[PDB]
Amino acid sequence: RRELKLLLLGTGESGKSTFIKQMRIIHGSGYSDEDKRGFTKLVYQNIFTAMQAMIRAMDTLKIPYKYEHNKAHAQLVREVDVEKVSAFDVPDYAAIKSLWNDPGIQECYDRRREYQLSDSTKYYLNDLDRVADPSYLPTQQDVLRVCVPTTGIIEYPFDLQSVIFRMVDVGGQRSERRKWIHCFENVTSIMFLVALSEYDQVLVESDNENRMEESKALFRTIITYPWFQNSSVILFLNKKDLLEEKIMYSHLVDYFPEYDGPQRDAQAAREFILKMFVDLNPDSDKIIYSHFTCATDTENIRFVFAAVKDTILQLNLK
Amino acid sequence: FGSPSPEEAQLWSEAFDELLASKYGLAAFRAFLKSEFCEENIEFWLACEDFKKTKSPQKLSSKARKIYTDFIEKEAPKEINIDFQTKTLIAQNIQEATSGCFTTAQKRVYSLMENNSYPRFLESEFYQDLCK
Ligand SMILES: Nc1nc2c(ncn2[C@@H]2O[C@H](COP(=O)(O)OP(=O)(O)O)[C@@H](O)[C@H]2O)c(=O)[nH]1
Ligand code: ALF
Ligand SMILES: [Cl-]
Ligand SMILES: [Cl-]
Ligand SMILES: [Co+2]
Ligand SMILES: [Co+2]
Repeated sequence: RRELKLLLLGTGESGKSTFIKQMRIIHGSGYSDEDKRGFTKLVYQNIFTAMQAMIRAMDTLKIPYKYEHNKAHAQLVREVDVEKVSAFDVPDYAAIKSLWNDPGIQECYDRRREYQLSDSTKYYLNDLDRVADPSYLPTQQDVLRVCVPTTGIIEYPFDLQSVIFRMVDVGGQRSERRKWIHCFENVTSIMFLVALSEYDQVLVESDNENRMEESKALFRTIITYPWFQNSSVILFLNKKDLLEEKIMYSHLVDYFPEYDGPQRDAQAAREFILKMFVDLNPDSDKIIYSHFTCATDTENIRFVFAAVKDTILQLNLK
Repeated sequence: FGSPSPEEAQLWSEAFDELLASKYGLAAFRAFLKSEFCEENIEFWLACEDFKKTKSPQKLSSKARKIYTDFIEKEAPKEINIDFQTKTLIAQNIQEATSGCFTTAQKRVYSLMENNSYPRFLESEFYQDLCK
């Protein structure tokens, strides 16, 4: 029992809990055929929430539904107790299906950068048939995609061959950052997640404040902490897949006018993103290890967390 | 006294309400949430469950303020993890607060425990020992 503690820090929804999920899959408790059943209800809740979100965006943005009966459908969806949902109704299936395929909702969906909408919305609504089946088992990939806010501070210990890594999931939101104090003692390494896809969104916690400008801000502060001078700092530029979608119509240059590189390139964009973060470092002797990740892909993570194992060992063993 | 039988405590697995029904079960779950620094969700929910039942438009307006400051106002001592939307939705409603002022946020916070802290309570050693 040689134990090393690791902090998963990052703003809201950078993909911290998803990482923990992937730990459990690669080196841990496993998600049994049964285990999976437990999530169903939340996948349902996610679906309803996302649609409830898009219906407000229709009001908010004054986007009209193409088919007028979709309003009374949206009315029905409006008024669902999302917690009391346990089964998936045929009327509610009809209502959502109908809405999702309304071109007004689709227009509203296109403009999700202008509002709060889970990144997993499309993944679920397109496989709504598969979900709505009365004998529905969620895949493991379904589970990773689920959006469940983390509140407070939770220790998730995993025994790798040589060592027991003690991982700590925290709340990404402003409200939770005052709590992070409670897990700062005795830290071998920070693992700071950043949603790459966040360069054009605004913050859930406040109106009209750029999400990436937040992360830079936070990263700098964390780095700056003196009780972290002997901790290894590993940066994860996450949601790289969502970046490959996003950069082909939302132009980084309009949010970060520094960017002298070309448009419509995932790579050249993200290399710039990385530079931005590395530059926030004051300490010249402190070297900042990084990675580009998609947290919802297990085969990808394994070549990172096998790699990051090797890094953290070499640092804080020999 | 106050102790629950193992059978009694096993029932708390059925659903989140079987736990909350239990006076002790509640005490244990709070203790748990303290251990992970998010007891503010359960206090707030409890705070709402009383407010909901408040009668006189005096208390219905001065409790309205008590809750807001404790949980909603930014940098509030017990600030709960919720959206600027919902928080503002409340802010405005508080001048002439009715029973259904926080009930939006109450529901989210419940779901936020239901789907998160509650499962973990169940996988805790304190609980599993209690089911013996
Ligand atoms: N497409 C995609 N979705 C992701 C990725 N990482 C996380 N997500 C999703 O984005 C949401 C954020 O995950 P979560 O771990 O809850 O973020 P946290 O709040 O910081 O823990 C979840 O719905 C995840 O399924 C990614 O690399 N690609
Ligand atoms: F925003 Al999080 F866990 F930090 F869902
Ligand atoms: Cl209908
Ligand atoms: Cl219908
Ligand atoms: Co109809
Ligand atoms: Co130095």
